[PDB]
Amino acid sequence: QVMIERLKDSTIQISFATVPGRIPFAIIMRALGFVTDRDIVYAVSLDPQIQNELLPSLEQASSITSAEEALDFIGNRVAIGQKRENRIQKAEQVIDKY
Amino acid sequence: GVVSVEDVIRRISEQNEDVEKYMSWSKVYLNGRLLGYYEDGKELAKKIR
Amino acid sequence: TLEDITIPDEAQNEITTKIKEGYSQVDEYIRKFNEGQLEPIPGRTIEESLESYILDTLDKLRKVAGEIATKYLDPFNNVYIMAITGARGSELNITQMTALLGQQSVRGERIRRGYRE
Amino acid sequence: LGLPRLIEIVDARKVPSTPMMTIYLTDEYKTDKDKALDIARRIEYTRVENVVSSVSVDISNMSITLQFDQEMLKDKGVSIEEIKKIITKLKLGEIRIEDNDEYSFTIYFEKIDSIMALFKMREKILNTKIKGVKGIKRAIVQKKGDEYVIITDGSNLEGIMNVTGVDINKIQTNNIHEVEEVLGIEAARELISREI
Amino acid sequence: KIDISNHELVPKHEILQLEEAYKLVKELGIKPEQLPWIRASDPVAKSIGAKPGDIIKITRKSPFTGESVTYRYVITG
Amino acid sequence: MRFCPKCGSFLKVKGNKMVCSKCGYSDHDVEKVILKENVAHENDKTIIADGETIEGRVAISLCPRCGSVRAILLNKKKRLYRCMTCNFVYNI
Ligand SMILES: [Zn+2]
Ligand SMILES: [Zn+2]
Repeated sequence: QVMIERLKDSTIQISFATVPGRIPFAIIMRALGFVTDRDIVYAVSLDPQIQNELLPSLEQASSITSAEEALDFIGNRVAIGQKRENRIQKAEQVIDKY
Repeated sequence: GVVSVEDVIRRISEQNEDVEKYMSWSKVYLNGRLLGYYEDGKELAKKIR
Repeated sequence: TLEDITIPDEAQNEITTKIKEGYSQVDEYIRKFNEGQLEPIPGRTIEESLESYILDTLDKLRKVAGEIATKYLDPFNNVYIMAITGARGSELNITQMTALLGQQSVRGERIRRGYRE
Repeated sequence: LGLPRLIEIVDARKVPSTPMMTIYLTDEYKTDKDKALDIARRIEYTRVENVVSSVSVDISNMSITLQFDQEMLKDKGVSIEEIKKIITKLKLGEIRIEDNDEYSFTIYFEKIDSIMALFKMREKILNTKIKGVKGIKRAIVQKKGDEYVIITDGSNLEGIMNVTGVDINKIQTNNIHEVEEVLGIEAARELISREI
Repeated sequence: KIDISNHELVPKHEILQLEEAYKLVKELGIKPEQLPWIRASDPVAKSIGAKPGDIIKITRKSPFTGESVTYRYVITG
Repeated sequence: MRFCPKCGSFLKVKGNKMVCSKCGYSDHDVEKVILKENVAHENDKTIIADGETIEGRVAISLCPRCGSVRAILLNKKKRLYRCMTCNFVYNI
């Protein structure tokens, strides 16, 4: 089961089974190969009114700039307390199976 | 006649297609998964039937 | 017997005319709603007051039809005896068996859940 | 009502699920509709969002624009000047209000930086209390005989007892613990018997 | 702060003289603390100046006899 | 909403310019983005419960049992009402 929420902050958070917390929408989108903000925005919708509501979510993930950083962010939840080379592969093998 | 999502995005970005052109187009779903865009969805449904 | 709950043809004609009048009233309410000339009830939105008006009109229609059916029935048949003396049955049962069932409701509202609109 | 209410009564719940009061007025406020409406107006708890018709959040200059419903603003007896005064007293910081119309103004936030804090300020502003006694969610004026009575959706015995024009020897409540704390135990048991 | 003894839910409270309370407890065959209790901090107990060890005579309204008399014993708290 | 022609990130308004924080791009075009939310007060007015009909027999009256303000004036001479929520019959 995959659950998607919208909060009072106008931010979209993703939450599925094998991860304890809520992952921001743009962070989980960057781990799937959507690197730029334009790609995410135009993948969501073509309507300007619809895509103007993604601004709070984009800035929450302004720090993350590449797929590897997002995978590290996910692995920090999936496998905390180990080197920054098995976290990435653990996140990759969780996001591809569950 | 259904144009995929990636094709539409590439047409808008790589070419100079107007976004307002595809805002009047129908969305096509297959088993709950967005499949692409189509101009007049009513006659698409009619021809499928 | 089955003639204790059967009304003549003139009673049915009167009930039909009353039903037509009630439907005309409901149509007038709907037209006023469509033209923006319908006043709401305090604490409720429009399209929620229209439902209340329709329900009131239909309840009054059922009551009037029941009165007509009672008027054109024998006051000494066995169903009436069982009702007035308090053995079994009420006047709502006689109205539903002889005049009309009326409006069906689910949790106080008309039947709405189904397809789109 | 019914079995859940009876269980609430016999289990001695501190606060009911649906509190309620019946408020009687003095002889000079007794038979006037305008005075009863004024009392109901000044006892009902009102927030800022209860009189705002539209909220606009601007990212370019970090400004929040508020639009007010004229009919609601008149019904609550609230004016824009006191709303501005109330907002000025808030913790927001260094702000700047400018009128955009006769029923609008904008808070310009000459200091804030991000959008998260802008939104947090927006829901902080929209939840600010304007007037009313705490706990009173809705007040209804009812005509019983030749008298006008106020029916309340919340409960506050101490607060309502201090309001002008209230008959304090006839006030009713369904909260038995407030009645025990304010009036004593014999009143509490009389109320228990009445409720059952 | 506010006078509440005139409320319509509040029955009449009266402190009972020591001789009358003694006669009552003798003719009931009980100890004073076997009556229902009232706290010294009760809003109506303070209005009449009741101290622990007293017995309060309460007159309530009844639909069967009109007036009904009840006794409470003042405790500490 | 605008995006940087090189980095692809969104552009924010700073003064008369829209600046990309990651690459430092700038432009002469300014586009204003606002988020507008609407609040509806259709049923937020103050209720006055006098047993007077509005349309037909529909009156505004407080039910002693459940507390709804919808009633049907069954009879004017007796002031007889019926709640529309719980069918309770009462007198006001
Ligand atoms: Zn850039
Ligand atoms: Zn009711």
